[PDB]
Amino acid sequence: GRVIRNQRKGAGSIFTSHTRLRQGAAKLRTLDYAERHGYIRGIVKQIVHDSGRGAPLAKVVFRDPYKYRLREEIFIANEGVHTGQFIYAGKKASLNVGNVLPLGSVPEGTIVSNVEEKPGDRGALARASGNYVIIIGHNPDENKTRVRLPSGAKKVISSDARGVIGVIAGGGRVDKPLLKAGRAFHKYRLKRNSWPKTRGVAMNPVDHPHGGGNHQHIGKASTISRGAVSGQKAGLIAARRTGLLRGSQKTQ
Amino acid sequence: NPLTHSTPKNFGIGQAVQPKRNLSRYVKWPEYVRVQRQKKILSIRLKVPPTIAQFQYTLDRNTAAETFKLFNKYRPETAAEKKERLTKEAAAVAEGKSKQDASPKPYAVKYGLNHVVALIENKKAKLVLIANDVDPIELVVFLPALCKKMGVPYAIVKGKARLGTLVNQKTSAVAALTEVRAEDEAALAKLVSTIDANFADKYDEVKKHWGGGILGNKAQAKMDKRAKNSDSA
Amino acid sequence: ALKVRTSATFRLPKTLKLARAPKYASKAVPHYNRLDSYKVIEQPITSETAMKKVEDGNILVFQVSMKANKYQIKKAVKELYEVDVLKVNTLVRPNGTKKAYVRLTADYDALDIANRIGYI
Amino acid sequence: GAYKYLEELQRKKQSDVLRFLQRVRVWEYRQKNVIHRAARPTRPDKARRLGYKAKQGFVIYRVRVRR
Amino acid sequence: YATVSKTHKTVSRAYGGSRCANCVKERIIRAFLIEEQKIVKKVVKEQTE
RNA sequence: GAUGGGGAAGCUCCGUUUCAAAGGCCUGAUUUUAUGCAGGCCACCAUCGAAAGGGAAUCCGGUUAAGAUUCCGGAACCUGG
RNA sequence: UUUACUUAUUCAAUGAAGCGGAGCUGGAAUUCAUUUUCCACGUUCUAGCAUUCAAGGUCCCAUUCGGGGCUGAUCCGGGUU
Ligand SMILES: [K+]
Ligand SMILES: [Mg+2]
Ligand SMILES: [Mg+2]
Ligand SMILES: [Mg+2]
Ligand SMILES: [Mg+2]
Ligand SMILES: [Mg+2]
Ligand SMILES: [Mg+2]
Ligand SMILES: [Mg+2]
Ligand SMILES: [Mg+2]
Ligand SMILES: [Mg+2]
Ligand SMILES: [Mg+2]
Ligand SMILES: [Mg+2]
Ligand SMILES: [Mg+2]
Ligand SMILES: [Mg+2]
Repeated sequence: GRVIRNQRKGAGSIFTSHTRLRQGAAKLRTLDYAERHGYIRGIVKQIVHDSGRGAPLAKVVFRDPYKYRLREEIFIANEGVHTGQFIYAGKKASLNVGNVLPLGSVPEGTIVSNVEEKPGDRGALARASGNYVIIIGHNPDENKTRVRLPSGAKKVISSDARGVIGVIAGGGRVDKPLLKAGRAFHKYRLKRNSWPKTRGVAMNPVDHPHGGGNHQHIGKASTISRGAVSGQKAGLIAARRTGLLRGSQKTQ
Repeated sequence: NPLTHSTPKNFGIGQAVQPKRNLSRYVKWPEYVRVQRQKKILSIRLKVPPTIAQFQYTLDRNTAAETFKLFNKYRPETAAEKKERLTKEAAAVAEGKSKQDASPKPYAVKYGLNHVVALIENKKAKLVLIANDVDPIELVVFLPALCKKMGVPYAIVKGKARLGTLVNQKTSAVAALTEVRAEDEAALAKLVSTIDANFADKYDEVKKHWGGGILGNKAQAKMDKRAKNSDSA
Repeated sequence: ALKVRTSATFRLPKTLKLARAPKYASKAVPHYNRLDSYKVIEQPITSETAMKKVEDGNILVFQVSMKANKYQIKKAVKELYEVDVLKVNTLVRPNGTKKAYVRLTADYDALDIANRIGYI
Repeated sequence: GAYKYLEELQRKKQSDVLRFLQRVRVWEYRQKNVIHRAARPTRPDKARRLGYKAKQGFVIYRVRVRR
Repeated sequence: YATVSKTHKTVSRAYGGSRCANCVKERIIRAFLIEEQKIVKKVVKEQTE
């Protein structure tokens, strides 16, 4: 008869992100005339750590084409990008690591990152460290580019959507065991209050569907219907299957 | 001459930050400006039923100028003229026991929506002018059909403000001639002939033609391109 | 309609801001000076410590209006007692009234001023 | 007068002319504020029937309410 | 810094108390060489057409 | 946490730069008056929020029954003009 | 049932800055050589710099100061995209 923890997270009282030390939202440049028709050159001034993020961020300074001033942008640094490097962004920029290109302007097989889902959204896909998007083909009529996402899903995106050539820096991060509750603590201290996790089966029935009983056990199937309501969606929500995965992935 | 030099600027992408250009096309206009413009756009993007869009036909410039020239000879009394008439009438009937007839019969343009509608129903009106910009259009949509049924020559004319300047108001939305002077009777007959040729004789045809349906600039260009490609090949 | 307007931002046009021309006065009588010298300086403080300050430090000790600042206290002392004031120190006493230590310039003897104004 | 024609025409709400006017005016009202001053009655005949007069001191306000 | 004369807050050079001497020298060399390369690139473009 | 807006029968709720016509400080000219008109430059925004965070500038000696980096004596510093 | 259109409605962004349609020019296919077509349209060795209605050109006025218009920076549609 009590509101469960995953229900309480939605209120965002103690579950908001700890954003104080963050460098700012990591976004591509606003899709403007310069990027739509030619290219614009910026300079990588700093490669800096972002609190709560595995991948480093790149501060790239461009010139404002309409007013005399500098515009600093916060890109997600791709591996191999260095300070003092010239970044070129636009339809006419070259196929070099760190450059921002429309997906249609790159050949099949190109590896991009910080890929826009829609043109002008300033980057949605393949933003985490070591992640990348593979261009697998173009549909020049009704211009669309087929891409493979880090999850392996195939997506059809507008050919005007932009991405950064290369792979997001900081790859191999999850290969190192955290080795310590303290290291997990410091990891999540700068992301959000989602750790540590009490098992629902170790709670009382009032606190969780898995709570109670003279032994710790679920009692009913942990696979929960997609049509279940809040307070019921604990366990494996809308699971197609369960158990140890054996064989090959990528069903088709 | 040898001290000054030519230094052309490279205003292409990535150089020589752009000069000030006319951005009036891109101005973020106030909400009321945007709303009135988009309302004018919507009123022609939709299909306009034939009762409306008969007002998109207005009297042409020359006939309108002639009509207002004739109507300007029958302006209603101003405050000063009415005061002078009142003095010349009271100070005459008091002395001479006149039957309030110390003034001649007036010839003035008839205005006011209810007054003009009643004159049309009674067939007193010899020429009705209906403004094409009555903002609630229901006030004058029936007027072309009422005039056609009562055999009253009517003209849809540009400007309720113009009719207002005719009748010493800001706007009038209507202006009617019921009686005209002898010296202007022939001009009235010729003007009525032209007006019937333009509006009343064409009413039975304009009553079957829907208005609007007009695409924007870019939609028009796109449809022209697709007709040039799919239809002409 | 055909002006250049080289900026895409439309701001509120500047219009005439007429100053107020009321048809009647708002108060109909200006209030007299709410803080004149005679209520800026409420009364001298004649405690033993204050009298020692008067005798030795050339400092007159006054109870002053709680609304009066150092400028007002200095002006009121100058007007009421015809003395130039070197320095004014003020405190709010624990009883909610304001005490002012007014050190006069070296040309004036605070003891003589106190004797002139009636407290010794 | 014209108020009687207004009254009769306003009862043909599913006619072509009133449907067109309904669409255009509903769009314009949705563009304006939820509550806003109207410069003049949209239906002067209805306003007169409900006691409005075209004199100073009479005010028309248009208001949007969730259905 | 508002209470000290200009001599304490600057250096007699092209960028005073903003850039160091080595960075100013590098800026000079880069500006000169890149403008020279711009001239030679312009003439190369003119003589490749 | 107001405003602009939207929700709510409503007490009020959301939202904090958002679908807003959100602005005064520089000055040629105006000096029939250094102003409105009218040359010409700039704003993705109220306010509150720390007596341990940031922050303009003071020290010594003496003095009271009880005040002291505050008073007295001497010697400085900062800000505004 | 499938398709089209956009102005209702919905989503997103921007200080609503370059949208759409033509035109100029730069190598190209051919014409019934009228005309029809494709692409591009001032930037890529370098952690420099790029702002004052941009100089220049041209026209007007008005003089010891200069100011203004056109072009530089093609035309049209005012649909911010
Ligand atoms: K259980
Ligand atoms: Mg765990
Ligand atoms: Mg656990
Ligand atoms: Mg337990
Ligand atoms: Mg339960
Ligand atoms: Mg259950
Ligand atoms: Mg147990
Ligand atoms: Mg004090
Ligand atoms: Mg009124
Ligand atoms: Mg609130
Ligand atoms: Mg504060
Ligand atoms: Mg502090
Ligand atoms: Mg003590
Ligand atoms: Mg001292």
